[PDB]
Amino acid sequence: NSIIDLGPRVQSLMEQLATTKLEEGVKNLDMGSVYEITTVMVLGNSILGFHKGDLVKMVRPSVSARDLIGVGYATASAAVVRQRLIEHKIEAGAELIISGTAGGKTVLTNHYAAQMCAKGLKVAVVSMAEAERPLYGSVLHVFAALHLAAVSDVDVLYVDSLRSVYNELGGNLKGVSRQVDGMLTALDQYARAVNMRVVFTLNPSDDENVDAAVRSVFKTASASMHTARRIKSFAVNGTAFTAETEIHLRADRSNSANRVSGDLVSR
Amino acid sequence: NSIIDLGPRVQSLMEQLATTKLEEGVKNLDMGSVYEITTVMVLGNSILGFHKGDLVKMVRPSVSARDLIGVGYATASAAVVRQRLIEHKIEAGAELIISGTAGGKTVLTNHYAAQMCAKGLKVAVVSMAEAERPLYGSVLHVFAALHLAAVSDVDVLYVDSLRSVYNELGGNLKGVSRQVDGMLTALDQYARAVNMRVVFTLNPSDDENVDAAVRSVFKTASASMHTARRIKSFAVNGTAFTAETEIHLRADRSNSANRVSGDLVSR
Amino acid sequence: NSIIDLGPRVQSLMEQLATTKLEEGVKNLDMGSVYEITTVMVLGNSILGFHKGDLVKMVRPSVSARDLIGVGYATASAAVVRQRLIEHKIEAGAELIISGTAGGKTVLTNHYAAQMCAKGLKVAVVSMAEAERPLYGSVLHVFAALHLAAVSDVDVLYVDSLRSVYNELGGNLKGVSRQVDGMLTALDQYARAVNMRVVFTLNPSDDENVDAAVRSVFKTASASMHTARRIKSFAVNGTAFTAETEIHLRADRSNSANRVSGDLVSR
Amino acid sequence: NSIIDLGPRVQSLMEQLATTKLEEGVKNLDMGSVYEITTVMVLGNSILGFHKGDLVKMVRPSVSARDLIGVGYATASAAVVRQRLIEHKIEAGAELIISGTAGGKTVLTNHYAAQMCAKGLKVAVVSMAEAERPLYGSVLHVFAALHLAAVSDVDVLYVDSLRSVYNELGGNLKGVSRQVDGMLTALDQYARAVNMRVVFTLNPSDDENVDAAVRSVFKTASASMHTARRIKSFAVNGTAFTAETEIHLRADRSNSANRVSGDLVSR
Amino acid sequence: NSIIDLGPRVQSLMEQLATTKLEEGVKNLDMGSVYEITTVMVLGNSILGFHKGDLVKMVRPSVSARDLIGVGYATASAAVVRQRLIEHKIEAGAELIISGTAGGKTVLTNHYAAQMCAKGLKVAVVSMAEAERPLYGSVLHVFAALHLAAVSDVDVLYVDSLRSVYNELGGNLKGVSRQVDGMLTALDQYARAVNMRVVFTLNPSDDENVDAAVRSVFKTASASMHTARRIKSFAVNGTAFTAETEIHLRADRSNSANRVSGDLVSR
Amino acid sequence: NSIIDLGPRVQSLMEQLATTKLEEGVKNLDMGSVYEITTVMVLGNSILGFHKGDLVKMVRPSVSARDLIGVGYATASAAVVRQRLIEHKIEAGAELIISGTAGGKTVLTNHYAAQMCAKGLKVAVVSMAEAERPLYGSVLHVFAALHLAAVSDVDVLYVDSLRSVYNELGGNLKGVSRQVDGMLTALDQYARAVNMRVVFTLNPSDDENVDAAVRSVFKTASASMHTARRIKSFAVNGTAFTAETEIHLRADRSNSANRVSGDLVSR
Repeated sequence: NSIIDLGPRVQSLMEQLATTKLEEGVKNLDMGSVYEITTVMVLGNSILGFHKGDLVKMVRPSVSARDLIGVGYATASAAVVRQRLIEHKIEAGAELIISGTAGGKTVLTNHYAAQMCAKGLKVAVVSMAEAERPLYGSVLHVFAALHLAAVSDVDVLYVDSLRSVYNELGGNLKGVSRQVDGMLTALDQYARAVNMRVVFTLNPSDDENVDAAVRSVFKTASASMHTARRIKSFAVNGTAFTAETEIHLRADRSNSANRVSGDLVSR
Repeated sequence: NSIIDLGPRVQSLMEQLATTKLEEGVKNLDMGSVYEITTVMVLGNSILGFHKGDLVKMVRPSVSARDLIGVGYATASAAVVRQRLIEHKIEAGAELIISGTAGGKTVLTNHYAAQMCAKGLKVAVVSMAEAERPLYGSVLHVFAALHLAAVSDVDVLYVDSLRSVYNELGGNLKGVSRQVDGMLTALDQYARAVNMRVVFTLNPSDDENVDAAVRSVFKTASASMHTARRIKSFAVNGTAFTAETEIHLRADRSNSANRVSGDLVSR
Repeated sequence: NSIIDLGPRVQSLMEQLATTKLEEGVKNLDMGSVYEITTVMVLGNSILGFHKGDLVKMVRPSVSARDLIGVGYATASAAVVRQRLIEHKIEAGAELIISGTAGGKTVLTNHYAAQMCAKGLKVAVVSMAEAERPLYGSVLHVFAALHLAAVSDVDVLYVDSLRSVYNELGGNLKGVSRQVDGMLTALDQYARAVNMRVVFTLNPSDDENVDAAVRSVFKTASASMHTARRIKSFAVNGTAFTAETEIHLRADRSNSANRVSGDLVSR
Repeated sequence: NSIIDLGPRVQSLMEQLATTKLEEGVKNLDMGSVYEITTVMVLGNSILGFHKGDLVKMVRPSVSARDLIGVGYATASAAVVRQRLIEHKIEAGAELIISGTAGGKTVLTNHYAAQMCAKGLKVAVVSMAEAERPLYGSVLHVFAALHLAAVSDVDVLYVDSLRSVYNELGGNLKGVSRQVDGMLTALDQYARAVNMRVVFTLNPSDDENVDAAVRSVFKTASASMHTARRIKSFAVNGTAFTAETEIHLRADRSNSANRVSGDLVSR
Repeated sequence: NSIIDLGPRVQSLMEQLATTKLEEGVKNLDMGSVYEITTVMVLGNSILGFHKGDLVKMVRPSVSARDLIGVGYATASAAVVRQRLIEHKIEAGAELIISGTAGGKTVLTNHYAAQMCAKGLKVAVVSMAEAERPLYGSVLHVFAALHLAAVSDVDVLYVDSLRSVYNELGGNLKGVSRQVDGMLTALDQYARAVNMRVVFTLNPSDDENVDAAVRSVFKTASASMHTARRIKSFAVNGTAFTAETEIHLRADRSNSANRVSGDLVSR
Repeated sequence: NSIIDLGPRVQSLMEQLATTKLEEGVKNLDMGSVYEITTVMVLGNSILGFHKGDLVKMVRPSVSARDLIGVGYATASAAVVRQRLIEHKIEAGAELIISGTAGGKTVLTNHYAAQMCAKGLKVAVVSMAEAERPLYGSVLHVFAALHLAAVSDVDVLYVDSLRSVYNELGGNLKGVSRQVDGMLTALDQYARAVNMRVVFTLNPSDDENVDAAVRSVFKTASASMHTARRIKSFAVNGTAFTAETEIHLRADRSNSANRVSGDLVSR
């Protein structure tokens, strides 16, 4: 068992999606057939639909897709079940790992990814909106990665990070918090509909007050997502790391301190 | 007797409304035939009309719909009368439940909805613009929910919340208060025309000064709507709640303090 | 003799004007044939003309209607004379009733309207841009109400209020005062051309400094219109009211204090 | 001999110019044939030309008229000479009468117009951008007045006022002073080309600091125009007036104080 | 020998360029055939090319002209050599004469132009963006004048002034300094390519802090152009003038004080 | 061996790219055939592709190129390997030379370019966004130069400077840092894909706080690029220079002080 990098698959799909006629649709793709899922997202005022593993079609409705849908959603077949999540007692939904001046969000993601892979889960990782990463990290890249993972034999998906999406929704401008709330709620709703555990990461480094943005996004994520994790402290001792974290679980409303340490895992 | 959740019906209608030709119209719908009501709303510069339970058509008039209509209205036959509202002495119109840092607007909504259901009224609830809720809560979702309840056998409708509409009208930007006034008035005028009691909720949590926004929206709602209720204090004691509230009744201009307590009712 | 509510007639005309082809014109209307009047108004860069009681047509001129006309005017045959205004010695032109934190502009309007009706004048009232009022109060609604009254047997018309028009012209933003001046002058010019007495009301409640906006609009109205009335104080004693007012008469340039009291008249 | 009011002639021309096909041209007009003059003006990015007394045509050039022309000019035959200006030793060019909080610009205009009429000159007056005046006072209204006076037997033209043009050019916003400079230079250049004396008036009453705007526009007009006159003080004693004025003559660069008094002349 | 005024030639070319089909081109012009030069400039997102003395054509490229070219340039055969500049040891390039509150930029320009004319050079002057000057002074007028002087037997060109271009590039707004830098570099690059000495003048009189704008434009011009001259002091004694100036020479990086006096030369 | 100036080749390509039909493509170019590389960039919402040495075609996809790609990339055959970089142990990737008030970025670039040329590498230099340089320095000019150097026999490329790109991405406005991050990452990713060493230079001289902009861009470049070099001090002693520099190496995370001195090398 090993961790799958979904990055190149998103990159090749984006090349195929660079058509002048997406309204006609792009057929004969091989996105995946393990699960029957339909991903419907809003791009501007238009709707972009990912139908199973074969079709991707854009529609321009008479009324804006913003008024119609808002952000996006998933519809799954009644047969869709990720058995390995049940066996290892991992609940479907989205999780957020947020950090500020302390950092260590990528180090923690790699730690949790390797931990799940060692446990027996089929783990996928997609790197975006960060240095040394080819994917820019737009809302399209997030929904394309979510869909590619959903229709595939992927139990846990790691999206590192939402930096570009946060910027796209005006997060670095201080109407803004509503759009971030909407995105976070849609991502948790998606991971539930698709029966997958999605872990998203964010470091609002482009913001004026980085730690104040962390505190507000953490409060938002605490209500909108299954799990919200804030890195308070982070330090590296050669090949090992240690991080002082604050975790919120929506289920029991609890806010507890958790110390997480381990070795540096490469990606 | 039980409370009806209109959310899934709004969601299915939005899927049907995702057409490239809304100018041609979407026929053979089954929105309801209890009351002959036509809902006319403005979407940008265009008009969206909900004709009885069968048709939904968009028109793009030569002059902007903003200059023509403004927000939206309802037209009905002289036979549109809700007998249960007369029997239980409940006046038609819109009501607002507003809260700030105290919260408890959803808990109060569920309390009043269960109270009306126990009284013998046909109660419908629609959830939107909040965490864990599928509906985004756009102006379209509010008018679609209003129309579905209007043409159906619904005496009282609860819309929780107007958070997205408030944001859409620039409420979180500080010309703004005029658009909020216009919406609130149109919502009361609608409920009177349709002869239904509609209860709207709002928590301006996306605003910079949340409690200052509550005080100004409460003053606006006091004139624009039949009743305006402000939650001053709210606390939960296990399975029970207690809320210190301020209520304004437009009929006698009175502003009185009201203590409301009960058990936590799920949705 | 009784007061005519022009509101429903404006509402039905707006429904007929919701066409995709206003350039072709909307014929066979029955707006009125007592006086041969043509109302020309500017809507954006386009011209909207109300020809007698039969036609309403939109033209999109090569040069903007803003440069061509500005706001709007009325053209009438030499036979347009309202005999009842001569008999009761009432001069044609527009008058403004402005109030701030004191309020009572609607109460004063109803008082003066009932006073004119009792005198023997054919009085019409149009309610817009206010709570419990179906008409939004756009510039179109103002010009439609003016035209409907002008072509009919109406001696005095009351427009309560100009709140939406004031907002539309950027009055609540602080180039703005020029557009308000232009509107006020056009309305006085219209009433004189049409030989009708028109009484407009305004409460800049959407403004940051409401009483400072009242003082500046009152100074503008003092030059732009026949009469300008400012409510300084207003109080209700059961079924009776009393208001301390400041009135400006353009004819003698005089600014005098006037106490006006009476009973509460419903609309 | 009497003063001509050009206002109604500008108003009727604007009605004729309200065509959907100004690119095709509006022929068979009777603007005037005393002098062969062509007026070229810029309206947005388009060019509007007034050819003698017969044609008015709009052209939409490939490059913006702002880059091509800027504001506007006049072309005339070598025979354009106003003999009465030579006989009474009056030089061609534009003159500005500016006032602030002191007022009296209209009273002074009427005083100078009556003085020129009594001298033996053919005087024309156009009232615009002010209370009790039908013309809005756009750049179109100014150029149409200039052209009607130029092609006709008019020695001196009084334009009261440039309030709307000043506002149109962003004068009440504080790039702005360049557009005001450009207009003032174009108006003096026009009057010289057409061999007519044109007197313009301005009161920047829509400006935040009215007297500071007067001081800067007066400094600009001192260089851009033949003469610039600033009203420092103004008072009315029954039927008589007295004004303390500051006049700048471009010819000798001199800035001198001038006391002007007389009787109130109606328009 | 005498100084040539290029103003009327630029004015007549602009009249010929007022076509609806500049994409087709304006042929059979007689701009000049002394030197084979092509002037390419950017107008918005479009390209305007002046080909030798015969053609002027506009192209609308698929990608913006801003990304493609930036400002504008000149292409010429190496046979473009102005022998009189070699004989009188004058280097090709652009020169800036900048003044603030002191003034005297026009007086200095006329002084230097008469000095060069007396030396034996073919001198041309173009007056724009100033009072009593028909040319508005847009970027088009600057490039048209440069091209008309470049293809003709002109050794030294004087462009008084760049006031409108400075305003057009947002110079009077405080991204702005980059556009001014780009223009100044393109103008020096042009003069070098065309092998002509061009002297530009500027007085940022439309700026809030005129002398602070002079200091920053002088620093920019010191790097961007061959020579930058700042008028520190200026006074007129009847028919004579004296100016205290600061000159920067790019060649030796030196910044020295220079006193320049002479008689007032008319234009 | 000598240094190649790619500037004129970029200039000629831009002239060929000034077509109205870039969607049809511009064929039969001779950009280079040493390496099979395709450069894909985003221009607004459109995609501009440089296919090997023959084609350049623009596509306007249904969804924005911003959501699809973001900035731009390079695709190459497995045979794309620059043997001289292996022989001289030089790693592929982008490097940044940043300076503020100290200057000397061009002097250092010329020093390093001559040093690499003397070593035996095929060195190319492209001058843009600076005084005395014909290329404006847009994102198009950067990618055109990148592609032209990529498909050719060029081991090391010097791009002096990114001043215009920094301005284009809103770098001089204080959402901005995300776009600068994205560009810097894309350029490093490009250089790695194309297997070339690219050295970029930047002096944020158009910024309000130049040295504060240097400190933040240096921190960004430290993560986004292979190497980041900051000029702390710089002085010229006749024909020799000396610069106190701070260098960051991404490989070992180290931040060390480096003194670099040499002779002034012309370009």
